Amino acid sequence: MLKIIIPTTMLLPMTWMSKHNMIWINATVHSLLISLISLSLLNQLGENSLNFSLTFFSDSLSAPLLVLTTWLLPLMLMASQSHLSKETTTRKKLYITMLILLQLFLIMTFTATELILFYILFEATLVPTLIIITRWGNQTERLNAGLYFLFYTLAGSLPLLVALVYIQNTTGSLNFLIIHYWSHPLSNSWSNIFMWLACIMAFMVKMPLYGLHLWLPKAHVEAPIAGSMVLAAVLLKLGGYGMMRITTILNPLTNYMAYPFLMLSMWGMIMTSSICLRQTDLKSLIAYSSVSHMALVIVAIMIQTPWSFMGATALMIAHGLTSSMLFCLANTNYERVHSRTMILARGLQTLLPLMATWWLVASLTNLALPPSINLIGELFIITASFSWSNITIILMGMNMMITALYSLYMLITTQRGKYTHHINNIKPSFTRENALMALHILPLLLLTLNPKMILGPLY
Amino acid sequence: GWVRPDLGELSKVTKVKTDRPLPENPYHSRARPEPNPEAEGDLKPAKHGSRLFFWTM
Ligand SMILES: CCCCCCCCCCCCCCCCC[C@@H](O)O[C@H](CO[C@H](O)CCCCCCCCCCCCCCC)COP(=O)(O)OCC[N+](C)(C)C
Ligand SMILES: CCCCCCCCCCCCCCCCC[C@@H](O)O[C@H](CO[C@H](O)CCCCCCCCCCCCCCC)COP(=O)(O)OCC[N+](C)(C)C
Ligand SMILES: CCCCCCCC/C=C\CCCCCCCC(=O)O[C@H](COC(=O)CCCCCCC/C=C/CCCCCCCC)COP(=O)(O)OCCN
Repeated sequence: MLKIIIPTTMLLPMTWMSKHNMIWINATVHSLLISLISLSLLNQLGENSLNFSLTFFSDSLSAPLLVLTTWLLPLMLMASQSHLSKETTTRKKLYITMLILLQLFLIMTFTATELILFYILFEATLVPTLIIITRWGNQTERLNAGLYFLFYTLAGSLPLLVALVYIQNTTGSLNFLIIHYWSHPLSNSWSNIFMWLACIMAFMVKMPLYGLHLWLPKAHVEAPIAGSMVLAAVLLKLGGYGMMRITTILNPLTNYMAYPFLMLSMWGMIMTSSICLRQTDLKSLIAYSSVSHMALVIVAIMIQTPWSFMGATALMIAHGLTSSMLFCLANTNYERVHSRTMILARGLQTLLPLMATWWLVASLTNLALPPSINLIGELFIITASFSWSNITIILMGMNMMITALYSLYMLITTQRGKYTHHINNIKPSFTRENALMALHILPLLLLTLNPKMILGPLY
Repeated sequence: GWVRPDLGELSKVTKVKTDRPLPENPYHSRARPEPNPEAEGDLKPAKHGSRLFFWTM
């Protein structure tokens, strides 16, 4: 794997010795080049994995997430190029350094053949994010948001460390291959119940599960644009990836320990979808949409059937790309408007037609329109849950209808209607924003042609 | 015909020729417990390094 990790590390000296007016160009070019290198990992085989060495291994679950992580960084740089114009060279270089460190930690996390190394990098991914949120944030609530994001995650993930070291003491190894091959059933006991809770809660808090999602709207609203996309696209998938990796040792306890979380997610999807309808903010609406989709992913993972896992992976990738696009569009609107309110600027389609087209495409993809991978993952999870129980279809259909409703409400309120009269600084959209939207959307419509690349190991 | 001992004579250490057998164990001590194995050998490099979590060296 080192052919990927080493260039990401070399991105730091490359950035720090660049000229004052050429950091963005170099960072973007070499990030894109790195993404091309990461494409080779996608060719997985039906057998075990691509066991590179004793420390790193790649599966067909890690490959799509790794490619998405490597692809996101150029988009983050193009998004951050706007509001960092009046920033000193040292602070811009520090921002790029934080982004590069985040990418490096995520890359090392997603392979992480050993569970303790996975946990170490999984918590290491928390420092650059907190620095980005609390330093380059506009509102005065970024401090409280950073505190919430830190503590909600750390409180859940601290018992996970104890559970992992206990498992190593009893089992004798935490390597995922040995863990998978030597797995033994968990007896129904209070100690095993608490081991299950410790191993699960750390990933359920980050997903997030309904009832522990309070940190997500704050972190997404107060963060800068790049922090928002990296939170919505990749950082939410860490919990689901960890849960799908670690549910291999919790059987057969899960068969009855999944009921509270299944009920919480299947009701919180409806609750957050309804919340999206009555929202005065755009970024908050998108954050709640992300919560709903991640609740569906939680249900899929807890069902634990092959179709559930395939749909979960597809929905992970699709939601990451869609949420990143939606946050990009909201940021472009906010930069001209400087208000971040849904009804303050209206009828923008008459003034910016191409951005209206991008809004329509993003809303349609979020609406789970066929044959996009959004609906592929959605439908796989729906069929798996229907096999689990015939009554889930009611909740899932209600969620689908409310999702369509709030997506088209978001489109209509900001694009259709009569323009607001007292706003006269809606300049024509730059080439940077159009290119950003195109690079967000084209991979989705391209992946809809080859779904097997994002359907996970149980394909 | 007795000669008084001079200075430094009565404080001399002397030898006694006696037929009383030398006591073999005057302290009435028990048997000393067996010592530790104190094994020996040639050192070899640690098997698979430190074996501390994910460290391969
Ligand atoms: C008509 C043709 C149509 C199809 C064209 C397809 C072209 C594909 C090009 C894109 C390739 C994607 C990158 C793939 C990287 C993964 C593979 C890579 O890691 O392999 C390395 C090798 O990589 C190549 O040497 C270098 C390729 C890098 C460049 C790819 C071509 C495009 C580069 C564009 C860069 C910018 C161009 C100039 C712009 C100004 C190391 O290989 P190694 O592990 O040892 O192999 C061991 C097995 N052996 C012994 C049999 C070999
Ligand atoms: C708030 C936002 C979400 C946060 C996370 C929510 C998820 C946490 C909920 C925990 C999941 C279930 C916990 C225990 C499940 C075991 C089943 C048990 O509850 O049912 C009965 C257990 O009886 C009673 O429940 C005993 C436990 C009563 C005390 C527990 C507290 C109950 C209310 C507290 C709720 C607080 C939750 C949040 C804390 C901050 C069955 O009796 P029995 O068959 O004999 O024993 C089965 C176990 N055996 C087989 C190993 C022996
Ligand atoms: C966003 C906030 C979320 C907070 C999450 C916190 C709750 C996480 C679940 C409990 C965490 C502690 C579990 C302990 C770690 C697992 C270790 C383990 O499994 O070892 C058990 C030990 O089990 C325990 O010791 C558990 C004791 C728990 C003490 C701490 C209680 C913390 C709160 C409990 C209730 C929380 C549960 C619901 C939380 C919902 C989220 C708020 C086996 O014991 P042995 O010694 O091997 O016995 C074998 C011989 N018969």
